[PDB]
Amino acid sequence: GMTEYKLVVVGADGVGKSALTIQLIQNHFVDEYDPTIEDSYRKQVVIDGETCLLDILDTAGQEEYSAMRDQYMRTGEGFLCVFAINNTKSFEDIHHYREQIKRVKDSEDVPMVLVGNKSDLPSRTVDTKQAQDLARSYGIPFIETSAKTRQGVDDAFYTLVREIRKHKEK
Ligand SMILES: CCN(c1nc(OC[C@@]23CCCN2C[C@H](F)C3)nc2c(F)c(-c3ccc(F)c4sc(N)c(C#N)c34)c(C(F)(F)F)cc12)[C@H]1CCN(C(=O)OC)C1
Ligand SMILES: Nc1nc2c(ncn2[C@@H]2O[C@H](COP(=O)(O)OP(=O)(O)O)[C@@H](O)[C@H]2O)c(=O)[nH]1
Ligand SMILES: [Mg+2]
Repeated sequence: GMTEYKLVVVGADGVGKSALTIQLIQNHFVDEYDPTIEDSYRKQVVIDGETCLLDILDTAGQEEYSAMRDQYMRTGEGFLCVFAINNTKSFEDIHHYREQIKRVKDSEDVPMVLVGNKSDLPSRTVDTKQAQDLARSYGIPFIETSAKTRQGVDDAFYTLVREIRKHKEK
C-alpha cells in the first residue's frame, strides 16, 4: 500500500513547531497555539511522484528521559530540527537535539533537516550562512521557513521525506 513516513518536529519552545505543522496541513497561520499540546497530525502528499502519508509528531511538554519517552522518539524515522532566526539560544540548542536523536536512534546517520523559522521577521540574530555551515557540517539540508507566509514550509517537510528514503536505500 501507501508508504507512511513518521516525522518528528523538534526544537525549543516558541520556535514555531506547532505553527509550522498547522500551516503545512491547514494552510493557516495560528498566532497563539497552546505551547503545551503535543499531538500527531496526518497529511497525504505527493513528493517527487510518490504518494505517501505523513505522520507528524509536533512535540511539546517537559524535557525528560524516561525509557518510554526514549522509545517513543525512537519510532520517528526523520526529524525536523527547528530554530527561530531571531532566537540565538534556540539555534545553539540545536546541537543538543541532534545529540538526543542520535542517542536514541543509536546511529551517527539519522535523517534530519535543519529549519530556520520566522524568516519573515526583520531583526534576525542567526545568519543564514551560520546555519547553512552548521547544516553542512552535519551533512543535512537547511531550509529557512515562515509559518506566517508559508515560505519554505512544504520544502522543509518534503526534504525530510527525501532524506528518509535516501537513507532507506541502504
Ligand atoms: C518539548 C520538550 N522540550 C525539550 N527540551 C529539551 O531541552 C531544553 C533545554 C533547555 C535547557 C535544558 N535543556 C537542554 C538544552 F540545553 C535545551 N530537550 C528536548 C529534547 F532533547 C527532546 C528530544 C529530542 C529527540 C530525541 F530523540 C529525544 S529522546 C528524549 N527522551 C527526548 C526528550 N525530552 C528527546 C524533546 C522531544 F522529545 F520532545 F523531542 C524535547 C525537549 C522543551 C523543554 C523546555 N524547552 C525549551 O526550549 O525551553 C526553553 C523545550
Ligand atoms: N512572525 C512569525 N511568527 C511565528 C512563526 N512561527 C511561529 N510564530 C509565532 O511564535 C509563537 C510560538 O509559536 P509556536 O507554533 O507555538 O511554537 P512551538 O512552541 O515550537 O510549537 C507564536 O506566537 C506563533 O504565532 C513565523 O514563521 N513567523
Ligand atoms: Mg507547540
